[PDB]
Amino acid sequence: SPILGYWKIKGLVQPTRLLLEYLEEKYEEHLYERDEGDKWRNKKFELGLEFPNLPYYIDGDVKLTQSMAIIRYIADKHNMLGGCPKERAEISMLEGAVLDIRYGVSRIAYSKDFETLKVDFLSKLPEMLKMFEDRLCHKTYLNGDHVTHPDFMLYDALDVVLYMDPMCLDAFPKLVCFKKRIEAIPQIDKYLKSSKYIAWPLQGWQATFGGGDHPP
Amino acid sequence: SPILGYWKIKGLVQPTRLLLEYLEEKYEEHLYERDEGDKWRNKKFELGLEFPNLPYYIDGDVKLTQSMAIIRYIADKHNMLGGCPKERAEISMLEGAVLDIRYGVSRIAYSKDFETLKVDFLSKLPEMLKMFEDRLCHKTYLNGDHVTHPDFMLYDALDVVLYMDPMCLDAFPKLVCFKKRIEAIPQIDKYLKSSKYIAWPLQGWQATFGGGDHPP
Repeated sequence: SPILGYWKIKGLVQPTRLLLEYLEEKYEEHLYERDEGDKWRNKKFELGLEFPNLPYYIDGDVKLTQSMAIIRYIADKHNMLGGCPKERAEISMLEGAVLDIRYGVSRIAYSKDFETLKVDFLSKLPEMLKMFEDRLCHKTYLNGDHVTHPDFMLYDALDVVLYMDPMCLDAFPKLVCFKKRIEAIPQIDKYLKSSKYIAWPLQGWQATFGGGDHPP
Repeated sequence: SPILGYWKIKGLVQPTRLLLEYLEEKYEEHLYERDEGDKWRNKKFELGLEFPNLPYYIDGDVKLTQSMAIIRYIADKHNMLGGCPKERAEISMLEGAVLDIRYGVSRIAYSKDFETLKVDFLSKLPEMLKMFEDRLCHKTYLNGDHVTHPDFMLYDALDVVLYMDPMCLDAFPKLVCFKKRIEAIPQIDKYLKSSKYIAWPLQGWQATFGGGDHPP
């Protein structure tokens, strides 16, 4: 059975978790507590990973690393990456555009001067969010009436930037609906209420923002 | 004839440029000089891109942005991303690990505190390069006997980390090789010697590392 290894935190894997519940696929999680970093440094080179790292996916003669390939994989198995070249780049482009947000957040999340940085960030956030609203205009999801993995990716971003600035989505009623809509999906809804859900932390614990054991 | 738009620097599009030249695929470039940041903002939105940004690829209403979605597209348009979930995900994992090196460079390159940050990057670098030296054991190119896009990514990364530290590869002669090998491919080699080759800068002209109009 599938194995998904990562820190007991949202981070770089949340989308993959949410995409997994959607496909109601069975998988076993391997999470590393805040103080268990040695446990990782021990097994790190004893898993058969050609590029050791976190997260890692292992479900047979396949042992992956890199949150994208891992997720791109889970989806590619259920033919969710696109039927033709063009479309597959459309979804890879959504993939990218979302990361510039989610990663844009972790560039300044561990910095001690996170407060001074967040300004320019949230200053440029509107423009980015705007593109998605446009994309979502006349679509149930980023790619149409069918849930694509970048959706859980965008969903993850949104939720993260709401903790940073809960007002950022007021200017975008559409993105707020999107989020609600995603949460509506039966599987998703059972996850967010299930005991496997990981509401916090967002980033690793040592992080200024989104770090720490309990939300601020 | 397709169009590739970007700054006249190696930056995020070098791999892609190689690939294109590798498949002798014809195309034209829209090169933005150092002092043309306006000309871009002038056309940023009059191109019909759903996520205005750089670099951009455009041909018959195939409008793309995000260096990864782009490169993968050219690759996919030639059946080079993989023949199945497993080999496709393997190629994505290579993508990831290569960026974890190429990007590592750029995130500490624009900092004014570069000269002391590179020190901690170069210390970690070995462990990263190593993984690639292994992958290249009993293989001609990553992922096999046939050239893939991640091979052009690692090549750019290599070429860039050698400027930062001329001796980073001495402990990995297998990479020094892989690099000469790529440069040996007739199309590639003919390119590097061509006028279309952008030798410098590596990053945005403003960058501390690999910036400036000419290399030091």
